[PDB]
Amino acid sequence: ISPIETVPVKLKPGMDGPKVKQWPLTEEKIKALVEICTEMEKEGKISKIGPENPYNTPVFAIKKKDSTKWRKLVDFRELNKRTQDFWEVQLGIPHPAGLKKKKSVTVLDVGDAYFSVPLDEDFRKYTAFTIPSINNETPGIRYQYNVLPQGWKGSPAIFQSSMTKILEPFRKQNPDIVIYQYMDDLYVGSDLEIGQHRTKIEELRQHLLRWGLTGYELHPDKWTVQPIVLPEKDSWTVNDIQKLVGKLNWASQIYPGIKVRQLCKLLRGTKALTEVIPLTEEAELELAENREILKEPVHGVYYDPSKDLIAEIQKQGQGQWTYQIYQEPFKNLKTGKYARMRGAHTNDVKQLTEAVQKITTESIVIWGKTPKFKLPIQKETWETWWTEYWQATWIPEWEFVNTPPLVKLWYQ
Amino acid sequence: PIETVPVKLKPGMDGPKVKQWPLTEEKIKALVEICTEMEKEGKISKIGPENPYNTPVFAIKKKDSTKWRKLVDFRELNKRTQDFWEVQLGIPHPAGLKKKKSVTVLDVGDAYFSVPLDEDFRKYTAFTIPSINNETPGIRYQYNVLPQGWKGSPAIFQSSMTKILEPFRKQNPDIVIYQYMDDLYVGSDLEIGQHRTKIEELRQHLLRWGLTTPDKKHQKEPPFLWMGYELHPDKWTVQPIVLPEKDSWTVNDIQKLVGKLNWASQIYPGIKVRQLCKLLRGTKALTEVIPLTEEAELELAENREILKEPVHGVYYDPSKDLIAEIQKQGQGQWTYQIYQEPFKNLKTGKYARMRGAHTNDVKQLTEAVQKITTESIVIWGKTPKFKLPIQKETWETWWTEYWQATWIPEWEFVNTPPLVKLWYQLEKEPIVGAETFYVDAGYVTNRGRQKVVTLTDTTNQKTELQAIYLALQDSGLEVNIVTDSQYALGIIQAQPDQSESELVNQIIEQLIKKEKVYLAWVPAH
Ligand SMILES: CC(C)=CCN1Cc2cc(Cl)cc3[nH]c(=S)n(c23)C[C@@H]1C
Ligand SMILES: [Mg+2]
Repeated sequence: ISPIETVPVKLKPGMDGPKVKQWPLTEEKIKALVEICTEMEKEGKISKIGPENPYNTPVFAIKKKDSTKWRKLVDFRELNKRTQDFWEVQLGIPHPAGLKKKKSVTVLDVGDAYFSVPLDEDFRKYTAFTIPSINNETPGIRYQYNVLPQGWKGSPAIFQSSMTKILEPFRKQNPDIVIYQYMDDLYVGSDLEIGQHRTKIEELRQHLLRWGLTGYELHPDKWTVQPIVLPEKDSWTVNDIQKLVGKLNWASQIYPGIKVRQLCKLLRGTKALTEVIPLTEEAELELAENREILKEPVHGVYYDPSKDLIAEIQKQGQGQWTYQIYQEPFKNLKTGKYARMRGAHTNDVKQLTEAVQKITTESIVIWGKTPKFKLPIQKETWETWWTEYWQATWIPEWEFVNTPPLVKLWYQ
Repeated sequence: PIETVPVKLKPGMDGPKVKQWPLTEEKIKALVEICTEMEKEGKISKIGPENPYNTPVFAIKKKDSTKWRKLVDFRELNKRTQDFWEVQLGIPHPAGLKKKKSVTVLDVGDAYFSVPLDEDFRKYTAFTIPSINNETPGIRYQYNVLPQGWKGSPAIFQSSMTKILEPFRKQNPDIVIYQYMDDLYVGSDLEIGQHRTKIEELRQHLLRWGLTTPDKKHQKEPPFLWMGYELHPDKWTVQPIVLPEKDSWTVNDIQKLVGKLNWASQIYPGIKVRQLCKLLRGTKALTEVIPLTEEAELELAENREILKEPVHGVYYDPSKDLIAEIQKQGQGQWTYQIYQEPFKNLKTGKYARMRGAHTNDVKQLTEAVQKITTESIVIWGKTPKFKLPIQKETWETWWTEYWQATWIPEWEFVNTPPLVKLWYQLEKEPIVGAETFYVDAGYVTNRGRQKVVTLTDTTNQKTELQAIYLALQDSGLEVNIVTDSQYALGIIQAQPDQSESELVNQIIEQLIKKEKVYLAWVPAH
């Protein structure tokens, strides 16, 4: 089942296809998946498979941003990791350093553009997926792809050409606009006033419809790194000084110029915690210098294209979260804060998902790669609720952890 | 006929080329007969000297009967056959089934041979029946259908059956059909006559493809004793559990008892095994006899009574809400019951999974909510509205102050003692007027006091818990404690109320009696 020419793709040498398990789905999600998958079957996009294909890739149903329409999301993470890399030489795609400096960037889901290109008949088995059934009462509906699948890494590469041809006109007709593709997403940046921006956005849209190609609005310019801050207060107690020392003793691993000497000397003697201790002149100037040193990110942090991007998030409370993106310990490329948005609903999970997504968009816009998150939540919980609030088309690698009580105290 | 499923050998392998064991003339005579039967039936067909592959065959007599059977040793060919999606171990739980007016089980009857085998693969199923006189026949055969005992057979047979049943299913969207092994379960809400007819109709639909089914005179009738269960049209339960009346109990006996006991949990509430599990402490052999303690005896007697009561579960009604109710049965133990109609379950259970060396009821109850959530999604496809013994305020206090993210679906407080609570809460700000203890196994206070105690066999981190403990014991109702052990800080900050370490439990007890406590951390050098 296929037209035109199918570009041969292979898994990396010796690698076999993925055999990932499908996390239990909710009856509503399954139904959404059955409705969606039948139409794709009729349209020849997918086909039912037999028991001679042992592979599997997890699928989910998410909700489109402000639209009563579900979107099948396929967790191709493992497959993508097993998919061959794609060529070298003149690849007009890398990453616009300029995109991060722009005033407004809009994200367009050009994922349906893939549905027009067939997938090499041989690779098709690897894209296998299964719609599950309530209480295992039925075997399960098995499918595979006939066309370039959404979320797979091979898709943008194979459609890359078809894509450039389509974008060359707009690109040369409106060079004051920056468009960068990432998986199913299309980043459209520009410095035009919000008004002309949305106009241009809409205009690119119909321009894509022109060729069969059928939401989020960022402001990368206003992104600002959160610095390490110290409590400035009227009078200091033994306790305050004790905390000030623990904190400063930690940040010193980052910025070594931070000294505590005088402050520590103020902590001599088993005094009562609550006992207020005035700071000696030499101490006041020590704290002050320490403050100046922390006013800026540590010099020398450089992004290395060859290293993993790691993102850590901490629960700070009352809808507040703190994150840091780095590659080597303590060597942060970025740090930030996050506070509850879009609804008098927010619970810990919804917020985390919004945050993870928020941080992921930024990395794509900044480095053009998703990061590896270390989430402060129980796996079972995440796996149960993440889909309910997810809206992105990509899914980053995530791991779960137990946040140190002290690290929290050192952020926000 | 059905569409042939293409089978391949695992990449980089050749078919089985294993020797046939010398056979007894008596058996050879039996094999030649059986094999001819199968060839006339087209199940198999002779091959030429072309085929180098072979698989061992041997004759076996039917259990408590007197006749010959043909068995092929497909182990080797199986190691070389590719993997299939195969049957997942995912089976339906009785509480997921709905009520039906009539259910029947049609015993498929070796439909393996009724299904064809991919032509290209056929050569790999080659076997040989030796000749009676040295230099002679030695008939060579290969399969044309799914070999009984072959790797792909169970999987391919199931896939075939599904296709074959697609139509009958679209035609009658009021009849549930579930396949399991060589059994076809058909259930329906048709008045007995209509059902009986529809079943005969299904049988014919199988006969068209060769699936010879059994007549209503020898079919299996409810209940359906399936996988430790006892399936009925309207109700369900587990196969009756009988508790031994032994005088002497071996570790092996006690172990089996606990297993049978745990099984009952899913339907019989109140089943307890703590006292029984304690009999296992320090056991040196599975054949060792452990006398029972008064508490174990009481527990056994209680479960025995509980089991003498034939409780049963009820099926799911898709039109009504799912309600989950949770209770604290003991420390670490929680019992839940999922019902749709007021206090009469579809399923019940226990939750004792202690995540981590220390915890609190609030954290633990939360984790029970997540297990039930996962289990409910799996069985009924949706999450139940919970009725919990903890008040909103109580949960919100712990939640908003814990470092980890958490979320509880939709629940309602149920004032059913015991109500889960936080026995103590650390101060967010140091206590004025309170004494300050600087621990390190020994403390020193601002007020001059100090004690240096001797700890033996203590671990580095345990010595840290001890000092804190020490400061805790010797102080008044309000205390400020300064420490350098981020570890001890972590634990106590977590507000545990139960632990595996007795030292932690003592500290916890100290923590409960105080009026105000502030624990602080500092690097110490
Ligand atoms: C043993 C198994 C898994 C049976 C599944 N099975 C038979 C069965 C049996 C009774 Cl008594 C009531 C049943 N209610 C429902 S729904 N089923 C069902 C589903 C199918 C028709
Ligand atoms: Mg100390």
